[PDB]
Amino acid sequence: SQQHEIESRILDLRAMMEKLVKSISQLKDQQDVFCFRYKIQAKGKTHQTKEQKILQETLNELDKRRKEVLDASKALLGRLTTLIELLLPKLEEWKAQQQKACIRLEQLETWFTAGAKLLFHLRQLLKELKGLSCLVSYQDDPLTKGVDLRNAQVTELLQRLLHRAFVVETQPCMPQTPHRPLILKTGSKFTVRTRLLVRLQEGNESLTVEVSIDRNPPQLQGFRKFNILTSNQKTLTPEKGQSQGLIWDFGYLTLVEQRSGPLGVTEELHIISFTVKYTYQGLKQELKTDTLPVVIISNMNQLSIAWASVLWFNLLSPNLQNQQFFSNPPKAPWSLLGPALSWQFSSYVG
Amino acid sequence: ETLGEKWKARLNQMSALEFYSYKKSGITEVCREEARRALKDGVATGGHAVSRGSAKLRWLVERGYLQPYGKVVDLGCGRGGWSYYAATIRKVQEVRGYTKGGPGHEEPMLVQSYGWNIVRLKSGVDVFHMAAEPCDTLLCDIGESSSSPEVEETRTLRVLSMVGDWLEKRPGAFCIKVLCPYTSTMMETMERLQRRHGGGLVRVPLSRNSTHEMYWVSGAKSNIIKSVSTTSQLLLGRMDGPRRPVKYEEDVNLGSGTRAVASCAEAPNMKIIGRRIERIRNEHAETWFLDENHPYRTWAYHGSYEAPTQGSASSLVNGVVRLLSKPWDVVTGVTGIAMTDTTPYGQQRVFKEKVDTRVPDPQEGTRQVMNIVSSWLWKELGKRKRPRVCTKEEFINKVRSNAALGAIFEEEKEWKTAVEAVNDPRFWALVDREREHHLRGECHSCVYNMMGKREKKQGEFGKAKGSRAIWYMWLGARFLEFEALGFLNEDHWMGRENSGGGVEGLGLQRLGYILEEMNRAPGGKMYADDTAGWDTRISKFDLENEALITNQMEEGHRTLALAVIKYTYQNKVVKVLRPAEGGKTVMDIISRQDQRGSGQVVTYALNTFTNLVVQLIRNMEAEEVLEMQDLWLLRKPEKVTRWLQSNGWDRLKRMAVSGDDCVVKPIDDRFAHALRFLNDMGKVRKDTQEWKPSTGWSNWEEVPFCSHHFNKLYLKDGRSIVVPCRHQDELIGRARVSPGAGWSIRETACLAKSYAQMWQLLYFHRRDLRLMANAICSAVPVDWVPTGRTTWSIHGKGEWMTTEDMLMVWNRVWIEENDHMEDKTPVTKWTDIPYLGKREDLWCGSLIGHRPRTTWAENIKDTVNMVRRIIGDEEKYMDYL
Ligand SMILES: [Zn+2]
Ligand SMILES: [Zn+2]
Repeated sequence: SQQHEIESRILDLRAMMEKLVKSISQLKDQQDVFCFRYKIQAKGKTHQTKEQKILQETLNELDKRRKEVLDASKALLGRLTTLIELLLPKLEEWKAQQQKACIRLEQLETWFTAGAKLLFHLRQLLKELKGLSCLVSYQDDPLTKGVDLRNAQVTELLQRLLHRAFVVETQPCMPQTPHRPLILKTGSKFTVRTRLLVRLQEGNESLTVEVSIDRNPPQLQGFRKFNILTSNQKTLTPEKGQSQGLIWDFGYLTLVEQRSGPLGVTEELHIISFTVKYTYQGLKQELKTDTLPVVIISNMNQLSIAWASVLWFNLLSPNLQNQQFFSNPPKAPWSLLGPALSWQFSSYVG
Repeated sequence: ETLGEKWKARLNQMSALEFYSYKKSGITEVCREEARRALKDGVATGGHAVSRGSAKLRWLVERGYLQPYGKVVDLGCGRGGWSYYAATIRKVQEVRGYTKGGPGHEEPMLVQSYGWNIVRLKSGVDVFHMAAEPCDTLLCDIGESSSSPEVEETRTLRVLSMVGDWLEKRPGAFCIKVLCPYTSTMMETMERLQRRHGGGLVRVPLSRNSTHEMYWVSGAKSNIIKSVSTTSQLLLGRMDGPRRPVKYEEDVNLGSGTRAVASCAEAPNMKIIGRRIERIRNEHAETWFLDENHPYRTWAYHGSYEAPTQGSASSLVNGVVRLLSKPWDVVTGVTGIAMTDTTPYGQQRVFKEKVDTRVPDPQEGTRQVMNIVSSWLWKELGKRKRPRVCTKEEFINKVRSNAALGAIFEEEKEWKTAVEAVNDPRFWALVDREREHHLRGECHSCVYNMMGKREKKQGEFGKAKGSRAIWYMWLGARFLEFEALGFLNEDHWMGRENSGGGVEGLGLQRLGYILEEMNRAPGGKMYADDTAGWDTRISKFDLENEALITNQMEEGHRTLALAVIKYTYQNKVVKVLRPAEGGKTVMDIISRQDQRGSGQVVTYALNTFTNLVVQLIRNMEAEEVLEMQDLWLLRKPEKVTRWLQSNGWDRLKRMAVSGDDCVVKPIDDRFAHALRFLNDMGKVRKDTQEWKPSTGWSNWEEVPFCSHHFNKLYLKDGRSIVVPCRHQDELIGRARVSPGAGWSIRETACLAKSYAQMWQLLYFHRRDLRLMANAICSAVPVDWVPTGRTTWSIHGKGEWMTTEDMLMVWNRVWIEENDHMEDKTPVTKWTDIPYLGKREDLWCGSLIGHRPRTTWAENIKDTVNMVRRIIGDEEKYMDYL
């Protein structure tokens, strides 16, 4: 239903995209015979001999042609910006189920593939409407307001889309209990798998992604530490995002907590975010995205009240992506929690 | 300190999607995506312009703040849709549309919406320097936006200077646009014309968001600071908040037609028309009616009736030379002469533009000048020979070769083409019935029907009669033309060896020798006046003057020829297609005593006659034999019979005239300013005002006439060859056109080969048309026969229509039958025939040395192998390298 309509708009942008590619690909040559005629008629100083009237009409209808191609460029600007503005709530709602049900897709990988291919392609095409007048511009046309107004609007459009298109698929979890996420003992494995889910890449170099943990120690208790005694990154050559996709799993990494409040062991907060140095077509833009609130344990009995804590916010926390939890939540009406534990041991046996 | 400044504080200092997202948010729009694509297709109906603010005048004028009337002057017209909406008002009597145009602006367009005759929409004129003129309703709509707001306050000050200096008539009402109406300076500017002339401000409800345009209309009688203060509260009331979405609204429509106007018509003589009116009217009496909305001001409307769909502006493209020529797609000249029209829109618009033109009758002293040099001129050629007749078998065999191919009838045997239509007996019978009529005095079968073909670059874009309106008489009365008068067409009765003035009969290959031995005259330069609107400007006392050949004819021959010039020239009728409501192209019938046609074959006699008259008259003013004190009664017939019988033949020894054209060379330079008398007759010029003296050419190798500048070339032998020429674009775009009868692959192939041969003969010296030419010679089969019709002048010999090897044909016309070439030693290789010079051809529109031409000029056999696939490979071809 939804997928075929939005793919129909991916067909629309392919169609009008290639048609406008054609119209530029002829207007450059109409510019070329114009600069020849002016170039050699200007040569030769050896009235109104109709060469003035012809080159008048050549300038005039070249001018009108430039007006029309910018007008259809506006007609696809409104269309693809409506494509983006409707494209975003699918991303955040499927984010909402996507880590609503982690208690124990590539459609959008393709759509960010074609999305950024069309935006960067229209960008790079729009970068040289300059040189269709940088030979000789010489007219009071729409020539600068188009290239830089529309360059600017699509520049902030793909920078907001790059701003909100780097998410996480896989929450951290135990290697020992692969069914209980959001819980890592001091020394457990950072069982995560994210992705640069926008499938464009400069083929220049093998790029890396940095972690970033706990930007702000809050008012309540800036907790002790942990030092990741395993590494913090991997390296993706451009040949493998073309092969497997831009997968970023920082799994199996382990920590060491340093040494030397009514919230306790399973009530402390450590949110890890991820520094991404992203650049394509020269457009440099840094990306960072946080994670779900994860608790840290030290003992097997903390699994019980940790997991009751896990339901105790995962149904009981609107605007949940924040620091310093547990303080004043409301209690649990079990209207879905009953179905949730029903998923648990009625998933197990009867 | 004001309120509207923070549009330009916030909206300046903030981002792009807030401006774009705000700019469409919460504003009243009107649905327009249809006609932006519907009137793009080309429909001249829809009752609404491709504009925006016609809804603004809809809201305002319907709202009652404005009630225009009488004469209306528009300003900053753009697309002019303001004026189109103004046309619908049932008090408007004339609208002048005046605007700038030029590059970086928006040229007008010509949609036949309702009220079509009453527009006068003129581009070009800049109103920085325009004299103030009276009206009854005044409008202005020039508005540009800036960052710092005083920069556009400056423009508001200029335009209030322009309207404030304009409105000094004390007219009735107005509707003036104001850019920035939140200054005290505008209130001081306004309050004078409020205490005097009133009105005030109304915010247009359907303006865009991010501009504060308000219209000083002549209606808003408020205390102005209450109004400005109120809408200036609605400025910040409509400033920000949430993205309040778009309101839509239905678009304006009225329909089409043409509003009835006053008429300067002349009462005709109904006793030479009326039985044809009884023929069509008594033929179509149920469909017959009288449109009161006739757009007929100088002509004579006499009723109407309905009509079928006929005619088409869909004359397609030759695909062949399209598929042979790469860079002659990118230039707009080759597309500039693509498609003319025969549609009723086109006929009505060429009609309005340059047909319905009343002329003032010149003085009687000039009429005696006409009768003296006229009757002198007839008796001058009457001394040499006498009139004769001509016969039918001459006309069958004459139409066998090429003559006109004009296949449209009016009587009931409506067939395909004339060349079979000659093979009937019955049209001889009814032709002889009209000979019984005209030979007794009645007439039933002299009814013109024109088509209006004009040569437009792109549709509906500003051109009035770039090609002339062409009238059609039915073939049978074209034969009565032929037998009646067409001997002058036949036996050279105005050729150079008989009349001494005009070089018709000769083609277009020897004319440059005729001016080049006009080079040996003393005195003047090449004086090559051209005349704007020839056939439009021939008055009644020119063709009343023309009947003096009746003094020389045989008796019954005088009855038939005098009869037919009474029946088709002294009076005439046309029926005329006109678009109207619902696509019902209701066709009228129309009359005028006074103009000539353009399709009849005896018209060479009248025009080349008529301008040899007028330019003997101009040359005898150029010898100062006449003066401007000789206009009213007379001074001396003996001065002009003396100037003739000593001078006149010797003067017209030295000029060349065919059709309306002229090229003269007097012995003085006084000819350039002999202009008064001529404007009394009313034969105005082109690209020179009404009294400005003309411009000569001391050089002769580029003087223009019949759309050709002529060059002379020298051989490797050293042989003086005068060649014709014209600018490359306007011929290579003639082979691009397809007429509408070349439906096959074979018809377009042979017609394209006809262009190949014609260019191979005359236009060899350029680099381009040779490679084009022998290229498409290799493409079309050697087995085939080129037919068709390239040119349209009378100078088309039809010489290059043979299937013969073209070396022989060049060698014939351009060695053998040349008197003007002496040593007739024959050519061997036209490959070793050299060229015109490089830069001079570059003056004439070449693109040698350019990258495209060089590239596909390095691979051509493939390019013709494309079409040798596209046409069958069971043919016979030839190398051309
Ligand atoms: Zn007749
Ligand atoms: Zn030339």
